[PDB]
Amino acid sequence: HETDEEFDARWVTYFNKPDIDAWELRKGMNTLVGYDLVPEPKIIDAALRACRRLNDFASAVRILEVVKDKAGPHKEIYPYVIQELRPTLNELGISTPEELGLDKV
Amino acid sequence: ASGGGVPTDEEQATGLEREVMLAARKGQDPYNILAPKATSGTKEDPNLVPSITNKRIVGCICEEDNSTVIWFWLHKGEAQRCPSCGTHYKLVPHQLAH
Amino acid sequence: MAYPMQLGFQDATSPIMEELLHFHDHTLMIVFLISSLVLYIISLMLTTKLTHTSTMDAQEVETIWTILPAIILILIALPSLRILYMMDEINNPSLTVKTMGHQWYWSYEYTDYEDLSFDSYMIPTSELKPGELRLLEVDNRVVLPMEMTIRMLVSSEDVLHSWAVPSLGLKTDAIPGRLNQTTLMSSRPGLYYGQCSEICGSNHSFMPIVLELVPLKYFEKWSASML
Amino acid sequence: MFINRWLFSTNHKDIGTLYLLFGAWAGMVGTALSLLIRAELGQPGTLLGDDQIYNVVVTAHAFVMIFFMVMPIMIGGFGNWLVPLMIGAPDMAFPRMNNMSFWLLPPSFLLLLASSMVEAGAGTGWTVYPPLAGNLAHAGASVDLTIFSLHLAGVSSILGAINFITTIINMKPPAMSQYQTPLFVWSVMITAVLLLLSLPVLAAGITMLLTDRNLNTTFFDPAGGGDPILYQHLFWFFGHPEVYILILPGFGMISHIVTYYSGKKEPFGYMGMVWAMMSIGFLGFIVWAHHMFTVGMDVDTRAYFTSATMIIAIPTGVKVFSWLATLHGGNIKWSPAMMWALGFIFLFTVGGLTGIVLANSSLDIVLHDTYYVVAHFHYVLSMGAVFAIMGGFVHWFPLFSGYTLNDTWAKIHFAIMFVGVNMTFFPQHFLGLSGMPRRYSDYPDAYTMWNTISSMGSFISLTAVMLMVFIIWEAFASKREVLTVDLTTTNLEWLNGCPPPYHTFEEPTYVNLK
Amino acid sequence: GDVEKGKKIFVQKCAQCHTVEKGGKHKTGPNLHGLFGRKTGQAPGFTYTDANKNKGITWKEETLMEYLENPKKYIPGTKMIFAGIKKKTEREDLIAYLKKATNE
Amino acid sequence: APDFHDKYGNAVLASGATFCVAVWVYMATQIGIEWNPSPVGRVTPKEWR
Amino acid sequence: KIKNYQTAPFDSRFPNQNQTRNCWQNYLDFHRCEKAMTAKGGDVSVCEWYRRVYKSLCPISWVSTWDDRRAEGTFPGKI
Amino acid sequence: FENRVAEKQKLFQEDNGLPVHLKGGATDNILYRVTMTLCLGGTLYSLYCLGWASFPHK
Amino acid sequence: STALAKPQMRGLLARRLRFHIVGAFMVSLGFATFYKFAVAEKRKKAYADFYRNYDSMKDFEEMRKAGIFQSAK
Amino acid sequence: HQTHAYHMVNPSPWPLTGALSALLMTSGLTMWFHFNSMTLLMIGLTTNMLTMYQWWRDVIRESTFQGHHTPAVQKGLRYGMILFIISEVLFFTGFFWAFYHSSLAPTPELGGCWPPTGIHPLNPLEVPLLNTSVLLASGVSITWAHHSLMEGDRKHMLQALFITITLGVYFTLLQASEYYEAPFTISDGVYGSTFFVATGFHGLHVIIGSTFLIVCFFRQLKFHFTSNHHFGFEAAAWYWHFVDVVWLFLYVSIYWWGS
Amino acid sequence: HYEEGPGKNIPFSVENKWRLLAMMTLFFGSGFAAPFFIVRHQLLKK
Amino acid sequence: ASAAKGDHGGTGARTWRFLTFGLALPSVALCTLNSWLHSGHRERPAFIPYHHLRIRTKPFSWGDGNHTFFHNPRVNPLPTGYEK
Amino acid sequence: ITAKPAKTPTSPKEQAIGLSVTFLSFLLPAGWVLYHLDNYKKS
Amino acid sequence: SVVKSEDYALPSYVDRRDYPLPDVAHVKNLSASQKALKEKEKASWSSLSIDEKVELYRLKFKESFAEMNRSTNEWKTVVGAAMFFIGFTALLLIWEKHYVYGPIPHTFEEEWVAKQTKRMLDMKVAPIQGFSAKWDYDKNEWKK
Ligand code: HEA
Ligand SMILES: CCCCC/C=C\C/C=C/C/C=C\C/C=C\CCCC(=O)O[C@H](COC(=O)CCCCCCCCCCCCCCCCC)COP(=O)(O)OCCN
Ligand SMILES: CCCCCCCCCCO[C@@H]1O[C@H](CO)[C@@H](O[C@H]2O[C@H](CO)[C@@H](O)[C@H](O)[C@H]2O)[C@H](O)[C@H]1O
Ligand code: CUA
Ligand SMILES: [O-][O-]
Ligand SMILES: [Cu+2]
Ligand SMILES: [Mg+2]
Ligand code: NA
Ligand code: NA
Ligand SMILES: [Zn+2]
Repeated sequence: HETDEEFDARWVTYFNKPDIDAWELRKGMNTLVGYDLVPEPKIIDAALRACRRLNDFASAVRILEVVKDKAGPHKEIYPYVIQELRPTLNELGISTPEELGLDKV
Repeated sequence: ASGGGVPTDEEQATGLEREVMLAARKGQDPYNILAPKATSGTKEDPNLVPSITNKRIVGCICEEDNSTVIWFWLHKGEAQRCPSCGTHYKLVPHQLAH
Repeated sequence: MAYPMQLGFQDATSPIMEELLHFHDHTLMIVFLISSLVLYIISLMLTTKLTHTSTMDAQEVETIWTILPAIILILIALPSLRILYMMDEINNPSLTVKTMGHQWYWSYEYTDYEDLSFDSYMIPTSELKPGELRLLEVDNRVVLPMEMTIRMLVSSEDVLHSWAVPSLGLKTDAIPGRLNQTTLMSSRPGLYYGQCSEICGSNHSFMPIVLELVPLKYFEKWSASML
Repeated sequence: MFINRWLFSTNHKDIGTLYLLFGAWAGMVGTALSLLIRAELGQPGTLLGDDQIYNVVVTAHAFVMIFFMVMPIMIGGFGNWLVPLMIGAPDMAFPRMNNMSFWLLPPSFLLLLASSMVEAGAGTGWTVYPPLAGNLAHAGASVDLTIFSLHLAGVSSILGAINFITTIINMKPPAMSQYQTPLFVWSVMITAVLLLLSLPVLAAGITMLLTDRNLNTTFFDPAGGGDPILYQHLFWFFGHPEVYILILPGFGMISHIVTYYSGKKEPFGYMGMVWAMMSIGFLGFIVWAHHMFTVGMDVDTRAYFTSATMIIAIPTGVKVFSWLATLHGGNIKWSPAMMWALGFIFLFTVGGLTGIVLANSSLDIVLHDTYYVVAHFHYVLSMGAVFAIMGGFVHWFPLFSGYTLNDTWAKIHFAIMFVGVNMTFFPQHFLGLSGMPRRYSDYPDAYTMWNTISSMGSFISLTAVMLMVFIIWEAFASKREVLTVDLTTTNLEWLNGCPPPYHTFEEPTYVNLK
Repeated sequence: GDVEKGKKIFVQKCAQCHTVEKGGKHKTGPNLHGLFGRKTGQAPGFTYTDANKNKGITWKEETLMEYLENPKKYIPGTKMIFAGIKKKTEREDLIAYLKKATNE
Repeated sequence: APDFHDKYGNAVLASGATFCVAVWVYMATQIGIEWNPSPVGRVTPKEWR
Repeated sequence: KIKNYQTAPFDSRFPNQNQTRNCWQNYLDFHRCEKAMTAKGGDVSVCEWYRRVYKSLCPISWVSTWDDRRAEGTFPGKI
Repeated sequence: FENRVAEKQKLFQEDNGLPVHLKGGATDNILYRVTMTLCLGGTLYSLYCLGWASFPHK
Repeated sequence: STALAKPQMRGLLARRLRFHIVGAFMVSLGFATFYKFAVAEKRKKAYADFYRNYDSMKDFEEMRKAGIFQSAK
Repeated sequence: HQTHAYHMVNPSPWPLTGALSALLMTSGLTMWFHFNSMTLLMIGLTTNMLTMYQWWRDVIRESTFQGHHTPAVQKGLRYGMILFIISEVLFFTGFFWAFYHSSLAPTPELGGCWPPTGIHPLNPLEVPLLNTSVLLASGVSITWAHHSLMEGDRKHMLQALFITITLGVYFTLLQASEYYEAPFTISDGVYGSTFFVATGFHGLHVIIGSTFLIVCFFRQLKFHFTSNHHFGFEAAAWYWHFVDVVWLFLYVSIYWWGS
Repeated sequence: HYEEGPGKNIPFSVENKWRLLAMMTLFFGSGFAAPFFIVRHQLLKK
Repeated sequence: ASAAKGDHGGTGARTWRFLTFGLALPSVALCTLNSWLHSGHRERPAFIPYHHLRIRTKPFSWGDGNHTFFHNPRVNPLPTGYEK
Repeated sequence: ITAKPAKTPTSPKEQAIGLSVTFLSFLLPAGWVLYHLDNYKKS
Repeated sequence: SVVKSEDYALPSYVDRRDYPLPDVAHVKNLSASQKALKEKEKASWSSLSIDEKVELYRLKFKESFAEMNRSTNEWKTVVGAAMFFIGFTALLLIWEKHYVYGPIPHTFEEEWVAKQTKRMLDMKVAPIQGFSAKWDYDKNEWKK
């Protein structure tokens, strides 16, 4: 077994690969949401930057949805993650699901 | 205490039994009687999956002794990857019509 | 006998039937513990949006759920087997009474001293006296002394029957060619009913057992009058 | 064309469809028989006649539900449809023998319906014990027709067992070990081994009954030195494995349903599930005399049978906890099939626990041959086996047919059935504790209230069964063709589309050894 | 013997296959009005075995005493299915009841 | 767009429960079913001998 | 002489629920005893205990069947 | 005896679309027809015997 | 305007299960005594109090006077 | 065109005819037992033979003539025959159970002894000893036939198989004769019951096994078997061995120990 | 060869939903009716 | 055991033939002689109408209903004794 | 599971027809026999 | 799309919480302005309007998380319909009482029950807990 830190570092490295392809982006995210955790902001940051290298705006918004979804009834987790991602969201021009009205049922 | 009169498979085997027999002698397995051995499964060294048609179902036992098999259609053309472990598979022509 | 809307066992009339009530209370408490634990755990599994869908390791939690059930099973088996052996122990009866199943009635033989025997047939509904019980009364009751250990021997002269009296904790199959033994001891005087408990054809539902438990001195007079 | 396809089949899918149709029709027959029973009991007094015609109905109810409904649907229907598809086999090992296992059942059922039409019927109980079933107390052809019906169903299932075992051992892809086959495959294989070993013994025992009835043998007749209790040994040596046979394929289906609708790729604790089913199949051979605790056996024998019977709770608990551990962390989809499977888990548990109460020979003296046993076995058969069948049917009906069910209707169907079966059998515990015997057409007055309530329950289950017919009709009437199915990576049976073509796996799957 | 004792024995053991009154229809077995002083197998329009037809004894107290003890011993081939009544005294009472009842 | 449940769900629930209750109360009480309830606290015992 | 007889005592040779053989053994013991006594000109009343035990335990129809069979020469047990 | 299996292999592999139970020639057809008539006639006779045995007429 | 604190983000399902599984036990054991104290213990006491001074002869004399027996008027 | 090695069987009528013959035989035993008539029964035995003939004929066409029995198909048939024999063993086990139950606890109706009063058992050292030596010798001669066949020797395979069949026939006539001479019958209580039903079912299985050997003998005369591929012959030898072992258990249990 | 696909892999036609209704009705309705008619057959016997 | 035997340096048919003719058939010939000596008609038992034998609870479905299928008049009495 | 639109949609009224017919096929024949019980019961 | 009949073998679209990035894009065939928008997507996302962003999201995915997770009113239909069918069952139970069942036995008449209850009490049926235990023999009434 590895530390939390080592798990997070491996995932950050995974998404930071410069030439990550779309298959790998999908596989990484669909794998990661199978775990009992909400991913650290530094992992989501690396995955959003991969979406940018892949010219895939829609998947960036979807990744933010799935973070909110992984937190279940712990409603304090997603506002904290968004806060921490703000500088990246601004740099990359990523609108949150809320800013797009995609949180309305 | 002995003489002959009993035909051999070589003389008398026919149909698919004979095709399996002749192919076994040449080290060939057109009717999928043996398990193929995996390659390293990389993009450069994909598992080669013979098919007589344009797609075939692959089962991937991603780690040895997994009881769960991951199944998917492999299509003709560029190598595809197991959705669980990422190992690469590529469809190749049957030969199989022999 | 059973009474309307009854939930559990007929009141015990013998110390062994008392033992069985407490043992059933002990077992049913366990059944309720396990069934409610399962229902609670199911609810728990189904009431959260949190997920974990990746592979889960099965070698730790599996010990508990193998070993805790084993322990529970011994906790049931120990008092269950105590009672089984209690019911089998040597007793020394003061009387032996035989019953033979027939299609569809019981005969009784009391042959320790005299050749006493008679038949015992269900009272048809149209002949019940006022206040008597439908399907349960008979013309000739099985009169027996109370507070005495009695050896009951059970057989059949035709098909299988089964001689039962729930109050006393008794049920002994009646098998032609075979002589099965059970022991009966009532703590109280009274009337105690049972019903044929092996499918025996057309009138299986209609060949009940009625014991009449009375002091030895009354049993004697009644026996003499039955000769 | 029609005759070649449907009477001369050598195809596992069409033969499985035949079994499903046969089992569905038999289920209607079983249901009608169950309503006639509960109508007779639904008020005090005699409705039909005496115990002869009443027990002809009770005996047929049981043979029909067991031999013509549950086994054909689970093993012939889901087994044939699913087992080859789940191991990527092109068909069963013996595709023409498979067709004979099917075609033996209509004639077996005809013999059963002949037994009830001639003389006064075989009012014997489904255990068929002599001397009641012998030639003096049941003179004439009924019981011999019943024996023959069991011989054909027996042959059908023995040859089906040989076919499934040989198919599951010999026809996997060559890299796939037995520890890579799905739990439903395991469950059918283990059921097959139980059939293979237990039905010939039943066959020997009912042949001895036939020869006692017609050739003047005396296996079971004390006058010639025979023993009625020898018949019960032979019967129950089959008859306990028989109840595991009725549930094991249900356990397999439940592991698939619970896994699928939890959004998991696999059941929790796969090797524990295989171990538990093998442990249950083995232990199910050494416990039969718990059906004979009042016959007059020695005390040490009763102590052994008590203890050996309870042990089966341990591997069964491992399966129930492993299903809960499968739900744990799932993305729960509340489909009708999942609702069947959740009801199965709780209700089978309740029925298995009252079986453990019955395992104690001391208490069983007072519960044997009373409604408490009837409550026990309907919780594990009319809820357990039946719920797993309905869950499997709703789950796989779009694979077999190519069409989807209306899920709202199917949920409505589950709710009605849930209420009916519980209203029917729950009160039967009170009736058994308080002494009401089995196989009675009438009861002392005190037992009225629970009999009344239980019969009302049976009518609610009838309404469910009628509704089920309508739901299948609506599906075929509307023709919503399946577009996408999820989780095909871990559910190979779906990967050839809905319905799959007549021939599948003409080119086998490719699986590396690695 | 005792007539009403014999009435009870007849109700419990025979009434289901026999009727006693002048009139009363044949059931599994023949009607019994006029039984005594008379030959066997003679009740109008009942199908006897040849054993019962051709038995050649006259029913009276004496011959009914032997027959009721063991019917198929006395009439081998009989179709009457009834084991028999062991007690002399119960046979006496059943006969005294049948003596009265089968004749008004 | 509202679905079938949106449009009719309240009415199916209200009417179904009303119907179910009325017909079961009616069947249980109005047509002579013998429930054989307990005599305890209800029956006055009477001389039978 | 040892009356006071309430019923047949517990017999450790037959300690189980099936008592068929207890009835049979006592029945044979009574008849063997009595034949041997008559043969050897002796008593017969020494056989009484066995008669009391079989009479207590044995169904009346068994006894009476076995009695008919001894008088017939078809009793299968050795006496 | 002479080994004539090659001739039979040729006959049973001939590409005429006949199922194996008819592939031997006209004799297969006759036997098949005899078997199917006895099974079907027999099953009808068994149904007749059922209806007969189902009522009493004595 | 003040940052949000970093919350717990890992093993949320496991934390939930560890909290509630205690309660599952307590409710099911929980019922614990209920059957035990409300049903079993009440039963033991009912039989002990019934028989503590029970008089089988007076019980029989009451039944005999009520006319219930065939053997005893 | 398939790229697996398994056999897709042509649609066939024999399963339905086999099923129907089972209806006719069973309803035929019913009519024979209760309605004094042998007609249904003889139709069913007729259709049952016709069905077996054409079914196994077709298996021969598929394998010898068409080449469908690849090693994977042949292995499946191995399993099928082993499982079928296992089910026949459990069938006999029921009769042995019946035999031991009755003989270990003889009832009073029997005289409380085994063999029952009035029963004079056969002498296990007379014809039963001979039957034993006949089936054992036939296990030796069938093994000779097997080795001759693997070594390619037509003539000695046929001589050895011929001897094996002759011994099975000899056993069958010895047994028929012992049945006629036996002073007890099937109606002689539970001794006659267990004795004739257990040895009678065994007799039937010897007739079946001998017929299978006769089929192998005729297929061998026609050169069907190669020195490496002859599964019909091995299935008939396994069945023959099963038949020999059941006799050994009968001979030890019923003739020797139960005499 | 045989027809393949939804509604073609079954021994009954689903071409017309009302014909289908009639067939299903006779199918399931005959199995459900049969035990009532047999009980009646037995009662009519005596 | 081994018996007294020997072989595994060669070819099987020849050995199994040696066993067939040198051991198996000689054994059958000895038991055949042994039977064709220690046989001859055992005298017929002597009739006792025992109730556990000659059971008739239903007539057999052949003959007059009272004869067993391999009935032998010399040694198989009917329920009423030996016949003809 | 997703599906294509119904090829031959079955409207509320057609469902009511299918439901009704199905219930009647079960209830009428049984209802007929159970209604006439006492007629047969005349031995 | 002339993808229809070999289609079951092709990768496909699913909306599921636990599979956020499906194997294919929801929209298969793009219009000209959607193709223009895919090309614009290769430049800075800050230059995209909100409407453009929602459009790119809808080319890729069919429903948002909030849509695919919404709760529904289905349980009302299912519970109310189950109650309707269970209420219909009571109609059948009425018809059966009216036309199948005859007379209940005479032993359920009020007078029989009053006398049978006394006789049960006189024999002390279940005098420990079950029945006569509930009778006060001193005051000659049911216990309160
Ligand atoms: C599906 C069919 C089925 C199944 C699976 C079972 C399973 C079991 N049954 Fe049952 N049974 C029948 C169907 C079946 N039964 C039928 C038809 C009859 C009557 C036959 C006739 O007379 O007609 C019958 C009769 C029968 C009898 C005879 C009673 C009598 O006639 O007097 C007994 C007695 O021991 C018995 C016991 C058991 C037990 C111990 C199990 C066990 O397998 C149950 C094990 C399961 C559990 C215990 C629940 C899950 C476990 C856990 C959650 C772990 C924790 C539990 C504990 C620590 C206790 N059954
Ligand atoms: C020569 C040795 C070879 C044995 C074959 C001989 C011919 C008869 C048929 C054999 C079938 C096998 C066993 C059936 C049971 C009974 C026959 C037992 C063997 C036998 O042939 O017993 C004879 C009596 O046979 C009788 O009743 C004969 C009555 C025949 C009635 C057949 C009953 C059919 C039984 C149904 C079988 C069902 C099979 C179940 C299938 C398994 C399902 C999975 C013995 O003759 P006996 O005069 O009584 O005594 C000799 C005194 N001199
Ligand atoms: C155990 C499960 C079965 C539950 C069945 C309960 C459902 C009842 C459905 C209706 O059945 C019908 O009822 C009618 C009466 O209501 C019957 O007509 C009968 O009664 C009519 C009026 O009294 C007469 O007009 C008819 O001629 C006479 O047959 C009719 O035959 C019968 O089909
Ligand atoms: Cu006697 Cu049931
Ligand atoms: O059977 O349990
Ligand atoms: Cu069991
Ligand atoms: Mg019983
Ligand atoms: Na009733
Ligand atoms: Na070989
Ligand atoms: Zn993989």
